[PDB]
Amino acid sequence: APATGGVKKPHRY
Amino acid sequence: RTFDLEEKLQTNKYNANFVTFMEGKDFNVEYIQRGGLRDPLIFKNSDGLGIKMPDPDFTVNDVKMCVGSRRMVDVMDVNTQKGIEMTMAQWTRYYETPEEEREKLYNVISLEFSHTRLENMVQRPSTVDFIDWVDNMWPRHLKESQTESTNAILEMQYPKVQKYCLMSVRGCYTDFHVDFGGTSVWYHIHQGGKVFWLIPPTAHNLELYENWLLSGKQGDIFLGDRVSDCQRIELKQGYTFVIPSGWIHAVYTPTDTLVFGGNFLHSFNIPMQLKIYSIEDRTRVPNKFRYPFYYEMCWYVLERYVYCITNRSHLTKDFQKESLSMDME
Amino acid sequence: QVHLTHFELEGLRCLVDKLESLPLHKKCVPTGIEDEDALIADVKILLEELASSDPKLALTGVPIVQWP
Ligand SMILES: O=C(O)CNC(=O)C(=O)O
Ligand code: NI
Repeated sequence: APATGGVKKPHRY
Repeated sequence: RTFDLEEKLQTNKYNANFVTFMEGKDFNVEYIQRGGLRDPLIFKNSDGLGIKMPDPDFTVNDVKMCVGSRRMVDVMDVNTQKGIEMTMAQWTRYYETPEEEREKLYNVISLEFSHTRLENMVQRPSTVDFIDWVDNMWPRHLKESQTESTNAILEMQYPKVQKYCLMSVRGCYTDFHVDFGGTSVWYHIHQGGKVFWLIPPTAHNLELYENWLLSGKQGDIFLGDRVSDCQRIELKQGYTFVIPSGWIHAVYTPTDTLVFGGNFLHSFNIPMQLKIYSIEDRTRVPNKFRYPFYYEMCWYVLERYVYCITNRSHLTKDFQKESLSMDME
Repeated sequence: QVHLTHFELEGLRCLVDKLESLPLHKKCVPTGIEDEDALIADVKILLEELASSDPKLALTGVPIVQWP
């Protein structure tokens, strides 16, 4: 549950 | 998804030519000064780029052993474009499962492997080192202090977005987006191949992109059909691709593929970087999907230009001493 | 005396206008920066001074910002 940053993903449908 | 991906791969209508085909020798700082890195680039061979990559037959299990079996990795479910997480041993199990036994189609595009054994096996094009804000602007003693190899934000000492490994099975699709913070991307196809659709970041196209994001119909509207000019182009094994700030792109994977790639901000297209950041603000993108420490970095950029040009520092005394120590190494 | 590209001069002007106009809870001034208002002031001066950079002389092939 640590928060992350710099995750590459477009938006969900 | 209600549009037909197979027709988007087969049609001849995405016939714009936006990409410049370059030799590595010619991709240098003078080229960036002259052209502002405004054009997508393809390097059909790596001569002159200064890249380094793993053994040609490197596998996903090899990536696993280098980053750790128990490393948590973000995975995309291709059908929904939603994220999930598993460990790298679980991902490797999935990737090694024959195609006909896999229940779902998953893609990994977000394994950042700096500060692992894999990091020294991959080097990006030398020219990127001369222009990336991380390497040139962020206080060096903070970047050097990073120990954590995951992207946990509490342990992150600089924007940890330089070196990613993408592992994509045949059929993977990543829908249109702009990379975070208006970063530019470099992308090297180590094994396999990719198909990109590219849309240029004109004001009108960035307005369409933002409205499409706010509509929530991304699965219904193939964005390359909404614009005046889109280019679909295939990247083959061994090619290196550089995508400029702002470019709206989607990607399909026609064969099991391994890519090494990464993101960078630079000083030659800051207006577009800022434009993209504000689209993410208006569309309420969660911080986890954004460039870490973006405005912190922008403050350090201003300070570096003033120091380098005028010798006036706006860093604290302690930060100045940390820098001077590193100048004497 | 140094020549910047118009790419940089236009971008630094956008960046100084951007950071100056963010409210305090969004400004994100980082730990190493001393007086960010004096920094913003120095950037504006420097941009005036560099405004007559020559486009050909800016094409040096070496970035203005590099470590010593
Ligand atoms: O390779 C993929 O599936 C997606 N890649 C990207 O969007 C990228 O590298 O910027
Ligand atoms: Ni992308």
